[PDB]
Amino acid sequence: AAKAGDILLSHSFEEGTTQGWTARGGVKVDVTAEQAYQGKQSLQTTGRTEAWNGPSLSLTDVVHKNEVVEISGYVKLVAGSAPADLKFTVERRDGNGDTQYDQVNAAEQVTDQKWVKLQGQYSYEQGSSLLLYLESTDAKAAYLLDEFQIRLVKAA
Ligand SMILES: [Ca+2]
Repeated sequence: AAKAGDILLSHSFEEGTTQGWTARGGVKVDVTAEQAYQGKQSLQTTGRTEAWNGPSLSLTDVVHKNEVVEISGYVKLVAGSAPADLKFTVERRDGNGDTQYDQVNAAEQVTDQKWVKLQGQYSYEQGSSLLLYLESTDAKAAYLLDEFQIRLVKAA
């Protein structure tokens, strides 16, 4: 339906809602006015106990077969957290219904002192469901996300 260069999703978190982002694990995912990269608000994740926990977003309705997309956003650790590495991952059901974990970007070191840009391209060849999440190998890190975007690079 879309063409190269089109915005598929854009999240500033400047209204009341998490704009579809939801908890993965027994975590708390909500909007905060304490910190932001742009505007007044960002998306905050706390209460992580395992490394696979984080804020998550279904992409099932956003990304379709063989489309190349570009996923980006700005991240920062919650005040007090030690330096930790953050990346985006897509959990995908393949053609057979089997679970696959696809890498979007290399993990970047992030601190509680500055916002860091994360970005990578993504596509898939077979599958029925797609779930994006933001994770750290540090199982207890808490962190913020702002100015999240997905852009179509190449139509299918
Ligand atoms: Ca914002």
